[PDB]
Amino acid sequence: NRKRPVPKGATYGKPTNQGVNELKYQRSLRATAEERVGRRAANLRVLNSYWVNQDSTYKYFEVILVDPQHKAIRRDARYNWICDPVHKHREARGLTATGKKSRGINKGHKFNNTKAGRRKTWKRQNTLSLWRYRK
Amino acid sequence: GRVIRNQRKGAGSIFTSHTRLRQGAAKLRTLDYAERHGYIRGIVKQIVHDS
Amino acid sequence: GKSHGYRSRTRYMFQRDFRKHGAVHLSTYLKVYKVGDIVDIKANGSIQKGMPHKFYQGKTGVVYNVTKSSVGVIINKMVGNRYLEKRLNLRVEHIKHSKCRQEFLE
Amino acid sequence: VNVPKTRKTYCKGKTCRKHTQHKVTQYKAGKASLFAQGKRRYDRKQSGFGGQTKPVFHKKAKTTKKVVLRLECVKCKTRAQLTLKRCKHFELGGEKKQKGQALQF
Amino acid sequence: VKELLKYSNETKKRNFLETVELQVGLKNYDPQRDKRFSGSLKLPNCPRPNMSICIFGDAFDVDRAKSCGVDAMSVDDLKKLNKNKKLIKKLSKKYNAFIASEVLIKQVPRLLGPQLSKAGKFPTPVSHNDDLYGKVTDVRSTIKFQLKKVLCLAVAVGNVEMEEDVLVNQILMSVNFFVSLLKKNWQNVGSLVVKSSMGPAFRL
RNA sequence: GUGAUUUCUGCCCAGUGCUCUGAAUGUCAAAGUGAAGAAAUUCAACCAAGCGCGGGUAAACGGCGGGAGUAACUAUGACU
RNA sequence: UUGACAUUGUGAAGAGACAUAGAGGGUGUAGAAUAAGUGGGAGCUUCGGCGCCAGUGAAAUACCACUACCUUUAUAGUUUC
RNA sequence: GAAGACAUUGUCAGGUGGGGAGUUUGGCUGGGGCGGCACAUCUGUUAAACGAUAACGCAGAUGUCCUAAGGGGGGCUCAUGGAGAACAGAAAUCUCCAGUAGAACAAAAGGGUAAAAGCCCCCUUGAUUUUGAUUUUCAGUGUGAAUACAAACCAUGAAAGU
RNA sequence: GCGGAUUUAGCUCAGUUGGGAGAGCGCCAGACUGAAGAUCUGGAGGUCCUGUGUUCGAUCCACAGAAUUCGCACCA
RNA sequence: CAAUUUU
Ligand SMILES: [Zn+2]
Repeated sequence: NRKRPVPKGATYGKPTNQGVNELKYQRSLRATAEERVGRRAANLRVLNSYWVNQDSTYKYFEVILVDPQHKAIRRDARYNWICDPVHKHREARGLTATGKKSRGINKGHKFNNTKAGRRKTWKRQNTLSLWRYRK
Repeated sequence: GRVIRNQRKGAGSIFTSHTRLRQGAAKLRTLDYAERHGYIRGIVKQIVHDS
Repeated sequence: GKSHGYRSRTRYMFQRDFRKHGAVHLSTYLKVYKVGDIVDIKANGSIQKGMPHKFYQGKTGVVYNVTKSSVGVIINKMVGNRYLEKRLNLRVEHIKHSKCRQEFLE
Repeated sequence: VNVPKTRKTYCKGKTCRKHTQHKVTQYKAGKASLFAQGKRRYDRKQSGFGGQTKPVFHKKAKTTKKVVLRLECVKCKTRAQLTLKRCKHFELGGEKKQKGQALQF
Repeated sequence: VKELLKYSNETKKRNFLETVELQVGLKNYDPQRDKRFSGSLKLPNCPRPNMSICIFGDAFDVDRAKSCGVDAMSVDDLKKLNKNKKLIKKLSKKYNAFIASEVLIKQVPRLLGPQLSKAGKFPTPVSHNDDLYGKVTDVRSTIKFQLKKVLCLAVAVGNVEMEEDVLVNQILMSVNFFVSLLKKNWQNVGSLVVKSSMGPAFRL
């Protein structure tokens, strides 16, 4: 479990946030096995990743990843979305496999408040629209 | 309150031991083969003051 | 604390008006109360079952319904700016007929 | 206060609707509670941090609690209630108090 | 069930060696506590009789003792004052009548040790006097139970065959159930053993 | 924690705090086992640490009061 | 600080515990005996001993039909330290 | 070399924890604090002869108790005083006469009561059930409390009734 | 609230088939010694917290109550 | 094993 930094365990707030030692870190444990690959393999692109082993305290993942600028990948049209620079670091902004379930996006009645990304569907309904010819 | 003065000690801030006149580590040799199967003959050179 | 009981500060109004002790005189049970009649109120401390309140003493009202020993009457009472037609409920001993509507009747 | 048994009174019923026998008893709360809506809407708020959401009670002032005796019919075997007012000591048995013979200081 | 044809078909026939009257008895297993809640109670219905050999200490002197003469054993009067103090110690069944509704003055001295006292544990002045003739000689437990359990009767006559011990056994099954709570264990009767006098041991 | 030297450091461990290699069910978590029922679930037993129990502890926190009777006239009480 | 679970793999011995079989004994009186049971009986037996219709004791007295309470014991089946 | 599936590491559960955090710590008050409750109630009075009314004014009380001390019916005279009868006296039980209440009615004060509402017997559970109206406090809100019914069921009495 | 624990002549141990209220200590008497002392014995006290069951009968096996603590929790 | 007083 993640615990927040908080020098010598002081919260400085109302007691609902006072507890320290058992926070949860809402992103997955796999998606933080992708950033620290991605921020040293900065020129590569990561397509997806998976699970391999679990000892006492490590949970190994084995990330597969793609060269965008390789000359066999800029041609050979099965994989010409990776060179298109909209997918520059498509793990750090969360759009990989766990970037599309821990971010929360699925169809349905029980994936509702995170159906098309939470922050868009927060600031679109507790805005208030005012027309010219107010209704 | 404050951190009382046996808590601000254990941080290495100013309470680091004064280490200018310590001549060296007062500790003896490790087990070579020549120590647990015979003898090797040492010779004292000088006696000093380790401050 | 303070006295705001149901029959507080009314020592002198429920005495049965000395040398007039004993039970009720039995002309009070051989007398009719039809609806529309006009009556007064005078409380007797003989029966502790159906007094009018401390306030409703010596005031005149019309009756509106009757039951086996009961007469409900209408009294106007004020609160600052208005009157309200109260609708009380009394045992029939505490009531005399108001002898004021003969000199208008006759 | 001394109360008897056998309490012959009006059953609620649909069978008799009439004065029948009622052998009285006296009840406590039974099982306290579990999984009953306002208990597990409450364990949702206790779980986690903060602690002691809904008000605990410290200022007690009473001494007697309102003995309530539940009836029990013997023909249709239903169960009605009634409440006596507050008393400190309450039995359910005998000593039909005879008049003032036995004083003996 | 305790017999479909299990262990009560063949072990009843080569014990025709003691010609003494053979009735195999019965107990069961029900634990209880130091209270006296629901033990040896619940007078059951056993239609097959005992053809018993005991005495009846009758208290009935109406001239329907014609009917008590053919339905009972010993016809006494109400001179019970001085004799019956420590006399009967082997007595199974007694039946008395409506004249003795208050004449229990001189039976409670003797009914303390054999313990068939005329309290609510042995109610002999029975109102209805027509059901209480034929069945009631049969042995069935009407006693104050000792500390944990007494649940007894004789199973059947070893001489009298098994014509009704597949259906009266089913109402031999219903004794201890419907008054106490389920503090009683389930399957009180289990492995059935038969020994009147001659039978060996067998566990079902 | 007291504050050179000299000379002393009296009595009290019931309260509070600390400690102990003492013994029992007296209470005592989740998990685990067993019984019922068709299950969710209920009930029971085992119930670790710690409390509790008993001891140790004042250069540990601290505390140091009363009341009777008794000595040749009183008085006071060495004494119980 | 303490316990549970993973971490975490392969063994022997000891000791209980648990049921499953079986086992022996067991207080104030008497009855016929160191009398802790039951509903009852009156006989199978080398005895005609013990019973009973006999005494008396809270009790009925040979037999458990089923165990009350033991471990004191024996083996494998459940595991546990 | 040690040590070894015990430790360590992680999750969950109990215990300890002013080290640390957040907060709170009433009100009325002849300043405030202390004292008290005048912070809900009730009785008599100050209250100024309808009603309403104050002060940390006055003298008191409440946070209960009751199988009867409730309900009904029948039946008796109370506290005291005079007069008498063995022990019997200042105080014992029995009797006569006077006896407007000077006694009693669970609990403070005030009202009330005489073939009773006091005391002695007999029988009982209306100390039920369904909802409404009404009076006092009131803003004419609620809670508390009480009055009079209707629809039922019953208890007592000879019934009227209660 | 809720589960245990104990109540004994004045006080403390007693007391467990259930047959037994006993010891000690407090008032009074006898002994002992030449006598005073100390020491010895005796006189008496008891509702075994109460009520009901349990049983031949109970402190003893229970349930309810009164009192005394131990703990353990805690949405009006 | 323990033993106090006798103007
Ligand atoms: Zn009914």
